[PDB]
Amino acid sequence: MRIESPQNPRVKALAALKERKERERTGRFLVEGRREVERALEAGLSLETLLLGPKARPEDRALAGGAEVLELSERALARVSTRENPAQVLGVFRLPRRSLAGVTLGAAPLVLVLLGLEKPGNLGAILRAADGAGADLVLVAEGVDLFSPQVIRNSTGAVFALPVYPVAEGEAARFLEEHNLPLVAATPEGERLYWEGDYRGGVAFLLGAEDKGLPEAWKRRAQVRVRIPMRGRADSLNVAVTAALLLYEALRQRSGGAPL
Amino acid sequence: MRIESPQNPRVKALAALKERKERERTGRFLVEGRREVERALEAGLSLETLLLGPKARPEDRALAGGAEVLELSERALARVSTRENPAQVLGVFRLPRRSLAGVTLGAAPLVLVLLGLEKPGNLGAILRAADGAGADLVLVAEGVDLFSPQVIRNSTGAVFALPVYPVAEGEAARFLEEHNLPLVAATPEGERLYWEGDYRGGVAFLLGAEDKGLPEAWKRRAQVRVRIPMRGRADSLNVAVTAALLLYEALRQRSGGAPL
Ligand SMILES: CSC[C@H]1O[C@@H](n2cnc3c(N)ncnc32)[C@H](O)[C@@H]1O
Ligand SMILES: CSC[C@H]1O[C@@H](n2cnc3c(N)ncnc32)[C@H](O)[C@@H]1O
Ligand SMILES: [Cl-]
Ligand SMILES: [Cl-]
Ligand SMILES: [Cl-]
Ligand SMILES: [Cl-]
Ligand SMILES: [Cl-]
Repeated sequence: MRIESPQNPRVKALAALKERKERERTGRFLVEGRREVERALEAGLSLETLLLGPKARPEDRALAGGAEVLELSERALARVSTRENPAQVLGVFRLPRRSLAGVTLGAAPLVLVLLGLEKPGNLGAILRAADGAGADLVLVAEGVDLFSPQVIRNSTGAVFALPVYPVAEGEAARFLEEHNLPLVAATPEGERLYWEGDYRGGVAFLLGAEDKGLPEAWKRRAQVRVRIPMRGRADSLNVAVTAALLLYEALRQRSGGAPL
Repeated sequence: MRIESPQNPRVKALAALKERKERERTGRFLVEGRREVERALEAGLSLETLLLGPKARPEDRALAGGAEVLELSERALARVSTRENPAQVLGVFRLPRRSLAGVTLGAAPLVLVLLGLEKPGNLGAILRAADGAGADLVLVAEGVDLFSPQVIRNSTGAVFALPVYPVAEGEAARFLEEHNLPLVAATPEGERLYWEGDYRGGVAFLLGAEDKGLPEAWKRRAQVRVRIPMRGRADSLNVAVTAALLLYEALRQRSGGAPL
């Protein structure tokens, strides 16, 4: 009924999911935290195993929906957790099958295109901003991991309900072309202030990665290049901050505000 | 001169500066990174010792301005550095004697008031945005360390480029009153959208910390409470993201934009 040893074969296997290689091998991933488990369930992900720590609430067990439930000791729980302070509720979920083929957009979508691999921390924060501003689609680089403990924790589970898709650059470009999305490249030296863009119709914002920045080919194909002004001698802002600024400017305009 | 061994007593002394207690004891702090050293120098901070790694460039030596110059070996640099990949330019600066009493504001200041201690490394991010948006003053919590390797790195040196003062709540409240500054409280349930505030005149934005939010008395005292809309399931954004959105909304209005 209650797994006590951190050396239990079941506990070692659960702790193994901390590695992306193991998640890919098993086709499963661990969602740590009551709120994140709630979000995965509500997003429709399939719960395989519910994990309950010594201080779990009675309601937590009722989340199982017929999945296997495991009670863990503090020691066993600490082994499985990626937190300094382990959550009392965790769930092992099945990796989902999703693609862009199932995406349908309206006449004026709000789209974010994240090019390159971002520093850890940035994707989760971007996803939080996209959730807040109500982006209709987020494209990320192929091979970006949407199921790491890091992105689950840093997005506070926002990753699960958001329309976010890792896609190869060529297919991303074709998808945007096929849906006739105006591309707006965000770059520190862009010729237009970002407030002067018109985001009341469909827009796809293009953002580069913290180091290399936006690839020259993407900058050129965009119809507009916009900058966020920097009044100090700082070069650039963090990419997640930039994403939030762009998304909420679009929301301002869509809420009745005029472009500058 | 050249310092080769990690065991050289100067290297141990330089490495000791990683601790706040030692910075306080010596009246000195280390600034790592060419950009960060540039900002510290441009802020008028006193450079006592310039540190150059094996791959420093000729212009770096000319930053010294009469300060002692030490050429560190790779291994000596590794011990002094707080980074995985050490910077090639670092500087030991004198801790400045600053008081909020010496601050003078103009007719239309943009002020940020950060109440309570924040998570690492929210402050650094906030200061990057404040630098970018042209904030005139940032008030932070009483115990806050503005000279840690962490805040220097996370702010990319913006902590030097802005007036930032750690103050108790009472001192912040007195300062704001005596400058007769309109207080705008940012809170997820604020009665107005943040775009609806008028920030074309002097304004101080109030932001609370993650775990608490704003003290009720501060919220009540504010001229207006404003929300950033959240269109998804998440209730709140990260405090640093919120600060950037507020600051750049103020800049938008000061750049010709109208309140929504
Ligand atoms: C080099 S930082 C990574 C990306 O963030 C975006 N970014 C950072 N700062 C700004 C800025 N001031 N204006 C527009 N985009 C920015 C750009 O898309 C960049 O490629
Ligand atoms: C980090 S979440 C808590 C703090 O960030 C600010 N904050 C976070 N989200 C919002 C929001 N949607 N609207 C206004 N302020 C917010 C508020 O000032 C709060 O004190
Ligand atoms: Cl609850
Ligand atoms: Cl992340
Ligand atoms: Cl243009
Ligand atoms: Cl340079
Ligand atoms: Cl910080």
